[PDB]
Amino acid sequence: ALYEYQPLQIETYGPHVPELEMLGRLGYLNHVRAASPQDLAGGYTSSLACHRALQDAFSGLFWQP
Amino acid sequence: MENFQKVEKIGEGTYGVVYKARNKLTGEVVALKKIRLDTETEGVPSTAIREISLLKELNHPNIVKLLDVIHTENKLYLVFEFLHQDLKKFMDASALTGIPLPLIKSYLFQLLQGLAFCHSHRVLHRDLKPQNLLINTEGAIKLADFGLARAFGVPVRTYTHEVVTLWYRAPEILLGCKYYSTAVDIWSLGCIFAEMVTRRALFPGDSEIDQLFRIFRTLGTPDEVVWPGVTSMPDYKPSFPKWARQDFSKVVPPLDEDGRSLLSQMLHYDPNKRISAKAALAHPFFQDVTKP
Amino acid sequence: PDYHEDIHTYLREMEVKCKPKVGYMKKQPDITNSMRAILVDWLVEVGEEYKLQNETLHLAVNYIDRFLSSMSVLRGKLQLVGTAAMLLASKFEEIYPPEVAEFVYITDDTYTKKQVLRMEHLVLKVLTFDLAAPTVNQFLTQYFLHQANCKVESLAMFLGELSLIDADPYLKYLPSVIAGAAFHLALYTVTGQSWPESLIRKTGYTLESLKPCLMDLHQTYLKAPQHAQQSIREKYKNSKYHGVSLLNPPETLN
Amino acid sequence: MYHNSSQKRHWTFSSEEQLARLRADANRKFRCKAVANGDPVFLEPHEEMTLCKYYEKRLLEFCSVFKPAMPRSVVGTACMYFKRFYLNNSVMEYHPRIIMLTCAFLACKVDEFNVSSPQFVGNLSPLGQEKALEQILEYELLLIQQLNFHLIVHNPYRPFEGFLIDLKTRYPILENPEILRKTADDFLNRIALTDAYLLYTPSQIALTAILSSASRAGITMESYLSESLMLKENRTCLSQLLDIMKSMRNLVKKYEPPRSEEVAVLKQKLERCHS
Amino acid sequence: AKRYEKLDFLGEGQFATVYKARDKNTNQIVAIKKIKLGHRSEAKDGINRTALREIKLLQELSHPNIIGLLDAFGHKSNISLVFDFMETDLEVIIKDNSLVLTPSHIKAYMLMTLQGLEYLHQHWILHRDLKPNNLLLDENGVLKLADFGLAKSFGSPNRAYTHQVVTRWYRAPELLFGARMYGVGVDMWAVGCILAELLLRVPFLPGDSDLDQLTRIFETLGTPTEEQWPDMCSLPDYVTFKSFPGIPLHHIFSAAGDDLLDLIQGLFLFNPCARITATQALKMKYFSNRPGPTPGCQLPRPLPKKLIF
Repeated sequence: ALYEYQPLQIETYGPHVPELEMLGRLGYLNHVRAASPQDLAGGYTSSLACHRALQDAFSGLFWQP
Repeated sequence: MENFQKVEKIGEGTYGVVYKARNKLTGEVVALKKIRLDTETEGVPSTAIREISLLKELNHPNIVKLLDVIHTENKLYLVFEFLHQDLKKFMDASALTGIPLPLIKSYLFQLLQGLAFCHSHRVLHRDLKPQNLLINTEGAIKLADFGLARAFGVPVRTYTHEVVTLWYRAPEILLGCKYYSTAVDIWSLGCIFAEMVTRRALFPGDSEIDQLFRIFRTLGTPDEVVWPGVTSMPDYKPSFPKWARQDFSKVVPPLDEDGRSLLSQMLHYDPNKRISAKAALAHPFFQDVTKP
Repeated sequence: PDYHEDIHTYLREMEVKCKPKVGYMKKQPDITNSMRAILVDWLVEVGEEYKLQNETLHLAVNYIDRFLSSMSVLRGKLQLVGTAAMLLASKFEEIYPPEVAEFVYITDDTYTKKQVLRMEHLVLKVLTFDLAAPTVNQFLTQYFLHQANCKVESLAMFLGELSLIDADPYLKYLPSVIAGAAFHLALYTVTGQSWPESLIRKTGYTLESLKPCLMDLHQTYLKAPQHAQQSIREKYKNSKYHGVSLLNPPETLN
Repeated sequence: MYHNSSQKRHWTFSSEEQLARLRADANRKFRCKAVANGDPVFLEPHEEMTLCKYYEKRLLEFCSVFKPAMPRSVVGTACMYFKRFYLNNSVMEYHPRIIMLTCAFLACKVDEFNVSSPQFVGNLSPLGQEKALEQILEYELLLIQQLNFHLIVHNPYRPFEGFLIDLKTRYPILENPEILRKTADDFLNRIALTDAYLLYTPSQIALTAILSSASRAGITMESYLSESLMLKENRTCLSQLLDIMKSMRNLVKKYEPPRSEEVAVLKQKLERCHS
Repeated sequence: AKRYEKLDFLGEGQFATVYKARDKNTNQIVAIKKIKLGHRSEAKDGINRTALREIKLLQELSHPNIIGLLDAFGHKSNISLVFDFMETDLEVIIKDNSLVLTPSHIKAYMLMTLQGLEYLHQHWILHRDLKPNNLLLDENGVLKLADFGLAKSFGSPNRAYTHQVVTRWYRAPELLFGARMYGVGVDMWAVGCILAELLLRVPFLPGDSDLDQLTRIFETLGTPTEEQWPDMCSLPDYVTFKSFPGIPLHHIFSAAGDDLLDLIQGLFLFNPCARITATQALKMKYFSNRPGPTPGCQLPRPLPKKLIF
């Protein structure tokens, strides 16, 4: 039985968050602090911070206890 | 076994549990280290064997006394004289006011006497850090925690897993030297001397490379003149940045001329040229020592 | 170093307290000198197999001699005593000792792991944790600083190890005397020189004082090829020790 | 993440009636225990609530002056620990001063704000400092146990920043969203005083603060919810969102700060209870 | 508390003592870790920070391939953590030469490791301590990532990162050069090393110091230029090395196929931004190719001379 990839399906109860690779395409990266060359050497990009902030903003927005 | 009453649990290391306990027949308070010989697939830990065997022979005022060893089929008890606190806690508490200079000199004199006694008995402490130096209320300081100690009747190999913490590691160890020597203890003592004087770690590196670069930045990047044979060491790289030594007038401002000369001799790059414990005891820095 | 003389003096003082009882062999109702020789030879072979240092072997032999000096052991438990002594020496001296499983395996599972652990506990109880024993290896290392020929060093080490096999003539000599005699013999064999004056002033041993152990060691060297135990020579045949085992002993010694 | 966190699962309650029931149960339980051990000294639940409000303000003022400067996340975590702990326990069993010091200690440890114990007690007579450290060390595990070992706390600050980024990117109707920041921050602080942390998600709180600040400035962003958040497809969800935001605003409106003299009287009563 | 019957001993160490116990309520075997107090210097810190880290991170995760924290009781002095009982780990399987790791077994182990890691990184958490002895296994052949004592959340620009790196054999080169900001690459590199171990039964890059570890990395894979690592020289602990040529990957792993070689190359890319992620790794053709992974139930389960006197 061969393996087939299936994406994680976790309900966030909120608005959809754009994919990480598209963040600079739609212009989100225009409003975050630029990464230092040291950060890029370590592998830290401003896209990570932008995606984290958006995901936290839209998480559990439509949920009721 | 039943002669001691456990007052409380003091610590819990890699192999044994340490209690503060009381001797029922005498009333003296001791530190009882219990190592359970059960649950061990190899028997007595080799660290405990080396510690007991070396500490039995080291009878000095400035070394923690191993009063008794109780050996049982499944438990092993080590009785030490109890000292309430270590020098690291004392330095943390006495920050922002500073340890008095006479106290620092007396502490260094006592530590040097203890280390010289250890070295003349072919014993290498290998773990000289402020957390392992225990003080009492009478103004005395003792070497403790002989868990990494080794006898060097034959040369001792360097082990990556057993080694002092980063801040007090000597540069020869950082560059991958094959064998230990007595000069690593002197380097650690010099680092502790500087930390006591300036209330902060002399070389507070985050990693091995960072620690090496901090040493290079303070004392200058070594070359074959100041440290012969340095370029042949296993971890030496030709491309190390060439910093210049900054004079000891700023690394340890409060120290005087004799203190600065002693610290510079303790912090020699060359292990062979580094000052010894007894030659350091003969220094003019210790012309006026009195226990406070 | 400035502590070197202090270390030598401490070793000279400490070799007396760690000296095994002389003549304990005839107080043992079961085991004898020949069995001890086989045991020590097997210990040499085991140390070779697991790549242990020579200091570990010297310490193990010292522990065995000290342990047999106050306890009586049946001939079936002698190898267990040797295994426990070697394990203790490995724990004290090696950078990391071999596991107990390897030790019980090297004796083709003659004894269980529990027996090995209990006998190690018994040896520790008998010795009272006094395991930092001066050896011939340490005194030879101390003496080598007064030379610098590597062949002489290897041959002196070979003779010092040969002194371990026999308990009859060598158990009455301190390790310092044996090391001095071995150094003199190696110097005479390779370079033809004698006991250097620096060593006389350092140790206080003249030629006359080293003479008895000197002829004992020379006789041992002469009859080494015919000796029933040969793992020491096989150990020193390697180029790592410069192959000094297959050298030519001096037929005379003046 | 919040959407599958322990805070959502176990520490977000349907209404204020649940919170009142839990606090009344804690008070009555302590009264029963005290009367079983062996009458006008016990504190009613509202008095306990007033004392808890006062000590939360005290914890805020303690964290504001902390050296080195505490990040906002640590302060939010400490305040949430305080609220959760006194949801199920009574002030007359554990003094809120030790409890808030322990909450700050635990928050610093959890949020990776590395400070040693001497630095922590230096922010407080030295003898009182060592006594305080002893009490904090004693009460740390009790506080962890009463939190059900749910230590990660989700705060509204990161959702607020994410909302600001989204507004700058996809809402050009608003010229400069940054001017909305300061006022919104003030509203957030008011939210922190009420019980809204135990009733709503952090994203809801952040959005409520942002839109309240916008409405105070005379700007309407109904289109931002309807269009940018795609809520015109699901009108019911938009309705619930507006009701939740209105409930939060009313909760802020009805909040009454503790009175000084009443707090002093109740402090004397609680000190007598602990004596 | 008092609901567990200790019935074995599983190990000791610098941090915790692990034994095996019975739940006495559901009659299920669990593992209890008692957290030691450490040296007497660290006697006024309260609860251990590593224990708090493990508790707080594991209480917010629930995946088949991540160890579960069943309970976290504790006496007011000693705190104990209760986990599922796992019989072995990957290190035992790697070091055991009696059993043979077929390609399907390796694919299974890698697949479960990557699924757990993808779930982990989706929640903005880095494990930071990946090695074969932290990948536990049970009787049903289910791998679980354990030992979350170094794990930390990433994404926030705060530089709370204070060392706490894995054992140097699996440390990524950007961590060896002292990076303070990083992402998922630090996990992925370690994964590659683990994969290499599974392919050779010995550690891939066994250095004895940070400089020696970097030397071994650059000798095996070639010294990176600025084309493959654009900002490498900006790292705080940067040291210039010789221009080693590097060994071709198919020479190191002679039995590996082309898809496996592509996966290994992706896992060992010097640029941390270009290094593949767990999601990208799971989508590679290696995993969907024949043969499929081994089912969890079928995974493997673990002179001289006598002297006569």
